Amino acid sequence: RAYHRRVVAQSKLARERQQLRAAHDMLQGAGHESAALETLASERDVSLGAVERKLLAMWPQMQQAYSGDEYVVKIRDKEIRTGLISTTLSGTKIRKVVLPRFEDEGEILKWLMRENVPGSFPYTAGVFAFKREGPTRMFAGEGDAFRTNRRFKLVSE
Amino acid sequence: RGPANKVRFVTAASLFDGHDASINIMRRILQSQGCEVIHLGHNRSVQEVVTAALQEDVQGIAISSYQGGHVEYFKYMIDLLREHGGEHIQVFGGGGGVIVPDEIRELQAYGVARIYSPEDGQRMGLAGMITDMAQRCDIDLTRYAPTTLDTVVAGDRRALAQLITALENGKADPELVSALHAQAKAAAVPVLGITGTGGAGKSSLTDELIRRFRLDQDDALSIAVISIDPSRRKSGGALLGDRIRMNAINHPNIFMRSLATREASEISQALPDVIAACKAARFDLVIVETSGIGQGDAAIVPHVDLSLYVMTPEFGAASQLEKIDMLDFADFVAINKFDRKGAQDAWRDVAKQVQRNREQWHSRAEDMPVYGTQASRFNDDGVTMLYQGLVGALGARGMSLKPGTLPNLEGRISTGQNVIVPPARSRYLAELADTVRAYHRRVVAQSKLARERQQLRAAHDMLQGAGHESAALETLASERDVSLGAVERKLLAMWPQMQQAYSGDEYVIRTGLISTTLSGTKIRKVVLPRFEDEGEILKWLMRENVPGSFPYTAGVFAFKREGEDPTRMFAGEGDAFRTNRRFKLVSEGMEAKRLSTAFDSVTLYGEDPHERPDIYGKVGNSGVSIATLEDMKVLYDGFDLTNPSTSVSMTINGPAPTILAMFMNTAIDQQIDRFRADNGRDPTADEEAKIRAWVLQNVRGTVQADILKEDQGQNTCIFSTEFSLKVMGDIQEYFVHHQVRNFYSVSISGYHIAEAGANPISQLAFTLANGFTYVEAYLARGMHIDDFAPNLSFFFSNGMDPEYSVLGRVARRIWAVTMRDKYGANDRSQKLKYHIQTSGRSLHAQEIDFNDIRTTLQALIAIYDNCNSLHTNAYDEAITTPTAESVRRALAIQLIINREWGVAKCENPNQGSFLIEELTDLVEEAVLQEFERIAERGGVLGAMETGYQRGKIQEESLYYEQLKHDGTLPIIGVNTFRNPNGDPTQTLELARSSEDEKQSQLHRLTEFHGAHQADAEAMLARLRQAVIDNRNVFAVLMDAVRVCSLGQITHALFEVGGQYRRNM
Amino acid sequence: ISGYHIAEAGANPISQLAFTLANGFTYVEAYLARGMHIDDFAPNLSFFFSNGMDPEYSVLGRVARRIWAVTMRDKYGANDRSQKLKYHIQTSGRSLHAQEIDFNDIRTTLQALIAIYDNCNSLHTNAYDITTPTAESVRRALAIQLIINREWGVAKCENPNQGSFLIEELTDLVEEAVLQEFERIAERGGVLGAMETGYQRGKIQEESLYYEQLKHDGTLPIIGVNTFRNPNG
Ligand code: B12
Ligand SMILES: CCCC(=O)SCCNC(=O)CCNC(=O)[C@H](O)C(C)(C)COP(=O)(O)OP(=O)(O)OC[C@H]1O[C@@H](n2cnc3c(N)ncnc32)[C@H](O)[C@@H]1OP(=O)(O)O
Ligand SMILES: Nc1nc2c(ncn2[C@@H]2O[C@H](COP(=O)(O)OP(=O)(O)O)[C@@H](O)[C@H]2O)c(=O)[nH]1
Ligand SMILES: C[C@H]1O[C@@H](n2cnc3c(N)ncnc32)[C@H](O)[C@@H]1O
Ligand SMILES: [Mg+2]
Ligand SMILES: [Mg+2]
Repeated sequence: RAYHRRVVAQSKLARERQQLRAAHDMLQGAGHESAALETLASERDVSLGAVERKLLAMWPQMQQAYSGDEYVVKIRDKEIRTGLISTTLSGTKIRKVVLPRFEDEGEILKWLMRENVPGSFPYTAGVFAFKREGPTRMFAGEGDAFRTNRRFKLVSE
Repeated sequence: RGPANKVRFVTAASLFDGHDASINIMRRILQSQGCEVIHLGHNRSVQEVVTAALQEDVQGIAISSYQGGHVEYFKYMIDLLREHGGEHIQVFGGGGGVIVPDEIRELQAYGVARIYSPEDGQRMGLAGMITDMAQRCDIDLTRYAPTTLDTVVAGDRRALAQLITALENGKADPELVSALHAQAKAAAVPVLGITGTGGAGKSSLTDELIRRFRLDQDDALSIAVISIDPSRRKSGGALLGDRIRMNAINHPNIFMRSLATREASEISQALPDVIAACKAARFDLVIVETSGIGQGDAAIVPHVDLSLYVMTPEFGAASQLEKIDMLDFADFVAINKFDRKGAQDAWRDVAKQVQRNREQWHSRAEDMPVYGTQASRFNDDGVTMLYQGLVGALGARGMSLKPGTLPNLEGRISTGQNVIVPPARSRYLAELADTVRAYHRRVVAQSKLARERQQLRAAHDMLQGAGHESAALETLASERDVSLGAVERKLLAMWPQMQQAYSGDEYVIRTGLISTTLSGTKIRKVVLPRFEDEGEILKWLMRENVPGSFPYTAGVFAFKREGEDPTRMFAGEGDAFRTNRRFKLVSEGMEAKRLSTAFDSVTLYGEDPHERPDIYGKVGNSGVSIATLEDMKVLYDGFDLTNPSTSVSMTINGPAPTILAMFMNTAIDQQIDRFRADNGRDPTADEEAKIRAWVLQNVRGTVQADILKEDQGQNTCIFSTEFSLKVMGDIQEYFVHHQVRNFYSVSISGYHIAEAGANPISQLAFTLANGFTYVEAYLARGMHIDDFAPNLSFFFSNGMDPEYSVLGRVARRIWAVTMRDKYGANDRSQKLKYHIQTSGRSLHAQEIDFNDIRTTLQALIAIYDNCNSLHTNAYDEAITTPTAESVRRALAIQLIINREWGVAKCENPNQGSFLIEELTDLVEEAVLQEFERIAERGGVLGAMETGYQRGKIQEESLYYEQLKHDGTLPIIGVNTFRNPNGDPTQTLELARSSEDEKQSQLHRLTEFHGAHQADAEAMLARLRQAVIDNRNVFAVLMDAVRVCSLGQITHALFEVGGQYRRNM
Repeated sequence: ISGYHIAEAGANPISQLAFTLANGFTYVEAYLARGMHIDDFAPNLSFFFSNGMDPEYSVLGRVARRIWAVTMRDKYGANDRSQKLKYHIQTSGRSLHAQEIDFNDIRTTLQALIAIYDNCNSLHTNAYDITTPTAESVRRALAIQLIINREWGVAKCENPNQGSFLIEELTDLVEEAVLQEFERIAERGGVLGAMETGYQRGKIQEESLYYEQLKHDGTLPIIGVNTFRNPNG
């Protein structure tokens, strides 16, 4: 419950912060240069937590990742490319992981904290990035140890 | 290299069978392997196929029979072939799961070469089957050719057909050849050559001219037709597609042979030999059709006595006519497709050009042998005019003919002033595409405004909370209040009030919102978004409002019906008595009676049941056999059709107006009987009039009748396309006049288009396009958009493809937006209601238990996406009509989802989903682009003219099927995860028709006929006069079905409405 | 840590999920009080749930993952491997009946679907049959997963649940419902203190009876059992 209270508060902050800087850019586009807005904006940069600030910051980079046809990620000294697209008979590109198209940074942060993509805290949509491709266990147990073993050896041949 | 010999095939679908998806992908592999294929198309009797194969002198026959009655059908064919010198011709068949293994062994033992099961297709592969089929027919037929002309000259048409196969292959003796030409010279028979540009209508015009010859001369003339189509030298074989357009050649005095060019030329290298062969066979007239010739091509001229150049009004500039060699030699010129734009100006250019080429300056340009014809139009006066001219010319050229019985009219130009869609509105589909895209552009702009407006006032409130009051922000805010539209401003304003409505436990006229689980969780019927951004709110409210609000993306109604579930099970087997049992079986335990009627192949083609094995074997199979009004009454006995909780969905296309008239008469007669019982007396003339009128208004149900999809998808069109559309409008006009506000005049469908092989995008696009065509058709016909649009029903298919998940919601939005913005119709018209039926092709004969899994998933996304009506397929889908046990499993799928399934307690679970919204957008745009592709082909009608839809469907069908056998596209139990046993479905129970039931229908028919034997001829005459005098056809049908059978009515209309011309 | 038997005994999805997470947390507290480190046993902890027809089952796994991840990070300060809750889902066997056994494949399909949608780690599918597990019956059960994973179109997407207004609201509701149940067990002396009173056993038995009641009541429709019954058998 405490975590969710934080999501609400941090969202309101991230939302207000965007609303301010948005109005600031619109005023300068009309001529009026009121930095009084910026003072309230910078005030909410500190109000936002460290983790929350980095979440929103990585969001545009996050979008470009799940956008393409592949997912390039380098572990150790090599790399691990993963396909994102599965194409239908009609020729439609079905993305493995579909990202939200919110403009409100309040909704973005709210979503990133409550239900991040698969493979990211709090792992709501899954604990792994992408599902494993290709896992059926072989259950056997009857009679004495000899019969159960044979069934094991037979199935797992 | 292809085959060793010149291998020829005759391919067709069985009698009253529309299933061409199978047979079409076979004639494609046949052609590619190097076989000349004479394709006959769908709906072919044994008499038709056998006559064809015998005249063409082919090695093999390929038939697809999915309607059943195949055992009787193929036996008839085998018998008929042996009886008329065709024992050596091998017959091949296929019907998927319909033809059970026992019947295959029986038919193959009877004489059929091979019949392929779906399991055969898997093992052998698509190419493997055709290879096996071709290798069998790789034989030399020249050994059967006559050595002397004795047989041929005597009148033997079979010997003639074989002599041609000898002459064509050059295996004919030189002394025989010269002896043939010698007698051909002394024969002195006229030879009419018909050449022209590709697809101008050479075949269609030829058929019509022959029909004129038959009507005018009482079938006294013996006509020989030699049609030539171009051959692809790559494969080796060709697609001889001229015979498929010929409907008037089915007669003993008519003979037709299809020849491939067998060169890069527009005439067969042995054409003079073939012509001479027909001349010696004592024919009264020989007609020769060439292939698509260019501007500077005219090789038909030296081989014929008279030449006819066929063209379309589309020839570009008027200077182009000076480049056409054929305009310099042609004795007659026929400007076909005179319904097209600029036909009159086309005639005045061509006429003046022919006048110049002949240097007849002392004559009038209007006197030149240039004719304006419309072969597509039944009994076209233009074509008749051309005929009269050809007669006069053939008469002077030594051809005895009796004084004609046809209207010896005067003029050179057709007066066919009928139009379905005016050329001014030709690009209607493209406009609709623009309308939708324009709407979305507005959503983007209005969102940005609403977003900015909020951001400003938000910052304004935060500044005043800190002290610094800057009214400069407010100036920009008030600036965007005006920028926002009136409708958009009210949308956001009602949003907080909207939230409070769907928040509580009731919707205040009060409706419950909450369904509580066993765990005690409150599952709201409609879940609203929790956005803070007013930009997202407005964006959502404009793109996907709640169910029951524009653009009705999540449904056209606020909440799903309380008692009447969307369930509506397709049914039909045996006679009207047995089906009436199945209706009561499905609708048992349901207060709301939702019936869905399936008719047998014979009724679907407007024919009466008959003793001939062609027809008899199909009676009561694949659907209920309905032939008379009395059958229709029995069908719905015990069902109050005028009851508000009872709706009937008849699936009928070609004879739909006739069947509808039977249904209406039944619904009326029910209330007349109900009155006679509640008062113990017959209603007075005034009382009955009030009753009859009331029935028409409140009767609830749906008739399919979508003819646009018939040409494109289902092939149940019996009359000419233009005639069917004419009568369809008559129905809608009848409905408007009598205020039939509950019955749906047409179920604009795409299920059939999809089952033929079209992917979800093509299905949805074509179907909406067809629907919009009807709209444009009725609008150009003088009906208010709000008068017919609420009566428009839709029908779709749900398969496994991802797009099917959002098919319905896309259809609803595209309709709602266009109906509002483009056509300016009211709310009732913006609401697209549709029926979804699970994909039948997605179910297989192998491991039939797996089909219930697929049918479940498909049923799910239909209910999720808030469909209006749902049909569920049985597990034995591939093999038989749903059994008693089988229909309950199919019926349970809906019952379990609706009642047991937890997520289903929510009515908009799709909404919000990132995948669903993105897919909805993608599919929508994909459809719009397809609209534009059809629009640049002359609209839906203009595209059908080219066979664009049919071409695109059959291509996609092949692409899918190539992958099914391939393995690239996994199908569990078919191409992967096979059974270690290898048994596709022991002995399963089948839904065939009783012998007694067939005899019952025959006896009931002959009894009905005897009852109204007096008024029969008189009524049918009135019906034809209704077409001639161009009155309302359906209005007469409302009386006609009382004294006439289905067959009588259909065949009567054939004399005055024409028959459908197949389109490959 | 299992919760299959708890649900199979009659517990509704809320009770099942709550008790199971509570049991898991008990093991955590148990191992911690032996002076052990949280990153040493938490990655080895596996879970085992049931998927029935109830609406809550659609979001059961995602709720379990979030409650675990948040608590393991904030409360116990464990690492990433420990915050990740892996679980096996097995379709409800109770939900399948002896009457009209062909209908069971329909229910088992729907239950298998929401498991895969909600990105489960391991899935078992129940046969249509009552009788012995025949090799034919197990193939129909095994085909359900094969068809969804390979043939089903929506399944090509790995997060189709995300975004859905219903799913997100249900996720929140179930989560809080579980938390309240934690508090009910906590005020009974923890899981062990509750077992001392037979609180879980009592509550499960109470819910099993309530289900079995509405079933007989005709209030909770079961196709082929209390409605749409076989006209021949
Ligand atoms: C697609 C389809 C339709 C489409 C037709 C589209 C079209 N243009 O062809 C639509 C939706 C229009 C339709 C309508 C109807 N259909 Co239908 N349809 C089907 C369906 C789903 C598949 C048939 C198909 O095309 N399969 C694709 C082919 C390529 O594959 P296959 O059949 O497995 O064939 C293989 C081998 O056998 C071999 N083979 C097959 N034929 C041939 C031919 C040759 C020459 C060769 C060499 C090989 C070969 O090639 C394939 C290799 O894999 C079947 C059910 C099913 N899935 O079996 C019902 C089915 C055939 N139809 C049926 C019925 C009843 C109808 C209707 C009459 C219903 C009605 N009462 O209104 C209507 C009207 C038809 C008409 N127009 O006259 C019933 C038949 C019942 C019976 N005969 O006992 C079926 C079995 C469905 C059912 N269980 O109710 N249909
Ligand atoms: C041969 C190859 C295989 C095939 O082709 S099989 C072909 C199978 N085809 C079919 O079964 C087609 C079935 N479809 C139809 O009959 C129609 O398209 C249709 C519209 C779905 C019929 O559904 P119905 O149940 O009759 O619905 P309806 O719109 O006519 O409703 C009648 C009036 O009742 C009210 N109503 C219905 N649903 C409501 C709701 N949810 N909330 C509030 N009011 C509602 C409403 O007043 C409506 O009338 P209106 O809207 O005032 O005009
Ligand atoms: N709009 C229109 N189409 C026609 C007319 N006559 C024939 N067609 C169509 O043109 C197409 C090709 O006809 P076809 O006889 O095969 O031409 P051919 O291959 O050159 O001999 C078919 O779709 C016909 O229905 C006509 O008078 N008007
Ligand atoms: C075209 C589709 O229509 C359905 N269909 C065709 N005929 C019947 C019938 N008599 N009963 C039920 N469903 C039928 C099948 O599901 C088929 O695949
Ligand atoms: Mg032609
Ligand atoms: Mg031609």
